Amino acid sequence: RKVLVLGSGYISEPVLEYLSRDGNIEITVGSDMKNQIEQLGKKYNINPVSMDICKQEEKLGFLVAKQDLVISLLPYVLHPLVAKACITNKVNMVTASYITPALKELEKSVEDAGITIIGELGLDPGLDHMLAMESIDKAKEVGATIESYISYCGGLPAPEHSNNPLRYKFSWSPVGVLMNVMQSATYLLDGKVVNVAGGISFLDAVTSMDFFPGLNLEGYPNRDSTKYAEIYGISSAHTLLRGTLRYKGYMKALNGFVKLGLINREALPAANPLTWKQLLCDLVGISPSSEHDVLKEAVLKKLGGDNTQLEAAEWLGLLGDEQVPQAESILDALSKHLVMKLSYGPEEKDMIVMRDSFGIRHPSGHLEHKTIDLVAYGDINGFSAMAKTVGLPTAMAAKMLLDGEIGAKGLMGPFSKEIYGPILERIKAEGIIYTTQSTIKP
Amino acid sequence: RKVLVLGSGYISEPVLEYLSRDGNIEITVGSDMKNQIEQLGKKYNINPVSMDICKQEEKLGFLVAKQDLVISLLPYVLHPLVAKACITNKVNMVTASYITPALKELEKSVEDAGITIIGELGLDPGLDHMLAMESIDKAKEVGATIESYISYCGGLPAPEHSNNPLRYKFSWSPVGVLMNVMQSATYLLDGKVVNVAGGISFLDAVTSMDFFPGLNLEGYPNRDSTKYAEIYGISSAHTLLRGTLRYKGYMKALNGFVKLGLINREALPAANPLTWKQLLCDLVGISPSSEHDVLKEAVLKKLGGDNTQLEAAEWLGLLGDEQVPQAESILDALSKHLVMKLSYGPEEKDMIVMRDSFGIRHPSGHLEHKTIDLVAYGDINGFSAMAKTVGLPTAMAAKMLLDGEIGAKGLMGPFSKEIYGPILERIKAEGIIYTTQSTIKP
Repeated sequence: RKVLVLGSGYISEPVLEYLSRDGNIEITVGSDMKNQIEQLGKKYNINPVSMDICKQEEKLGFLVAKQDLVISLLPYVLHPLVAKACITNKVNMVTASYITPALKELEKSVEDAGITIIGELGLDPGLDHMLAMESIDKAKEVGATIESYISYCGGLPAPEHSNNPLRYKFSWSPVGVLMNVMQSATYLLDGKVVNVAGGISFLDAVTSMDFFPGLNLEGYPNRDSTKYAEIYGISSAHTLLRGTLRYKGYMKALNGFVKLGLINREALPAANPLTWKQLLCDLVGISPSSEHDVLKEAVLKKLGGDNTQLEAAEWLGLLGDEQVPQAESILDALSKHLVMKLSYGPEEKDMIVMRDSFGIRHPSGHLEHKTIDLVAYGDINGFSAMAKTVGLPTAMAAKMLLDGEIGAKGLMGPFSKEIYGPILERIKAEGIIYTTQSTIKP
Repeated sequence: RKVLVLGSGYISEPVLEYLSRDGNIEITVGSDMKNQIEQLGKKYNINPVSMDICKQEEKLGFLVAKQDLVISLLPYVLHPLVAKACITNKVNMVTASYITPALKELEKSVEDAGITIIGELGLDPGLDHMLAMESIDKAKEVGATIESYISYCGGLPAPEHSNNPLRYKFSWSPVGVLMNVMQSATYLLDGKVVNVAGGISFLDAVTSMDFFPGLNLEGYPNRDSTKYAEIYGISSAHTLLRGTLRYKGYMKALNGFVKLGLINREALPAANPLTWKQLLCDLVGISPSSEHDVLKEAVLKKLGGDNTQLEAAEWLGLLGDEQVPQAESILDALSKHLVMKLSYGPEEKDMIVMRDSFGIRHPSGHLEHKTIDLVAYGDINGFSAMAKTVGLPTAMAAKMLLDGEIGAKGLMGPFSKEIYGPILERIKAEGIIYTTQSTIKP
């Protein structure tokens, strides 16, 4: 009846809410942010502690030893430090993020210590693993094999808040999503490995997504889908694809930012402070002059007469006299500015959409086409759909370890029926429902 | 502390829920349906009564006299019978429907009796009156006049349940909505009166609605918009238009039903019972024969090679061996069949969308363009968005009469600030929020 929550950020609130329901558990919180933990301590009954992880490893060892379990909501680079302290004191751990190559090396030490460390919980990774292995295990129960697996996913505003140039509102820092456009995408399709080129030409891979006629969606592939054959155990499959969902026009607007030279890690140009109008003059080539002058230069740079991309920049105030926020690069300067202009208000709803699609070959010979829809909306006077889908799987898994339901030991994901079965059933009560459909056509 | 709710239908549940919160009020229910009032009596504490209105007018007079207020949730043709009983016994009334020409004749008798009768509450009519007069009164507070008023509105499935040929699910009987396609539409636009022809050519008036880029909507005008100049007191306006919202493809599918000859009140054709395949053979002209034969005849009748309309009929089972439900006409037979195929399940969400747009001329000379968005989703384990928007205004208005907030007397709508102000503020807490925006551009 004692837990440590390392991290006082976005995901912490729904985790603290779920754990402090019965009343028996005693929650401790450790963080860098002094302002966050005070505001967080007002809402929920917790023991506040202030500490850095990589500098104050001495007190972490003593603090972890007092607890029954340790929940890590920190950046994924810092998990080996938290994992090392857990194996020494013989305490269980749960994580809401990737099991990195660095964390994988400890697996021998974690098994010898005789403790449980559950990684890759949340939305992605997390629910995508659980929904996949539910259907795959159901197929293997009747001797069937997987031929295809297509999975698109996506967090975005509720339709009523989609009227802006990007059709988007940022939950956290845009640096991650903006840099994904420059990266490559790899997947398997009808036997052949397909490579997609990132950067300026990545817009060519964007396709229309019409499974909901009322919802105007687009889609494109993720970083890597070929690694999931080994993870789920479906190397017999001829198709393996994972994608992302957005409203139509999103990627064309980001394509406009790539043309102008805003998506890079070069430093900002050096009496009077720098403005956005002045920054775009430097990028195009002209001197800091009139607003109508740089307008003619900007539209010339943005392909032909692409007024849509020009008006998108004009709307955000990129051809304007506002001050550029201080940052270590041009990309970071844009990211801070987008958080200012396109963030969620107090009463505005977010939304999660997910679409799985399986091609199952039964031993009879026929082909089953199975599809799963998961949809969830944010609450007005409550938690967001993104906060719930990332927070609740990690929180539910922690309660299962304390109550003693998960018997397995070592380092692992949520791939076993012991883990995913109980979690998928409990998220229905929290307002995360998923429907299933199935048809046959050899 | 005593109320009679005449009607045990769709709207009754949220009305009974709202009124029985404090506990002081005693609710009585009168209805034709014996099964409904038993099931309704299980959930909420009520006094059940069974009676017909036009046959048992004797007991209605005695029953109404016992109460402080009478809520009528019956068909609008029966309001003069309920109104006549109210004026005799000197009791207040509220209605969730139109104030008809028949009910308007009693206005002299209602004023002499010295009681309040509030009509035209709900969604439409109801909230449309309240949202209109809120903005119009705010304009007249600063000496401004109304030049334009455009109002589109619409109840429909949540985007995730829009994957069917009509992109729709019916809350009640389709007879009303199907017959609106055959009727005309009239409105004012830039000084000139516009008439729109109903029936086969009504599809030409359908336009794209792009105020939410994420939501794929279409729109078309309502029956009559010219009567609203006198109601709101905006005869100076050069534009008056009210429309309906649907997902794209809805009206093209209904256009297909008009071509085949399904939208009419002719009787059904007369050992073996009638099937849908046999009915479409009679309508096209051929004899009851093979399925592929009538398929070639049906596509020939549906304009050129319109496979979309053909597949829509095939999906619903109109070229199939299912039995036709018993009804007094072909339109009624279709309506019953659509309720069977396209109704809401237990866990499926509905949705309400509304969009007002004002052109306000200030005495300075400038033009203010004001817009109001109202959006609401149905609850999973609760009431639908349609049930809430129709039920709660009538229920809230009833509580204001009992508590003694509405001082005005006679027959009236919800046009006064005394009525609409308190209701618009209280619906926010129930999950019906509306945002406002305003810009200037002479």
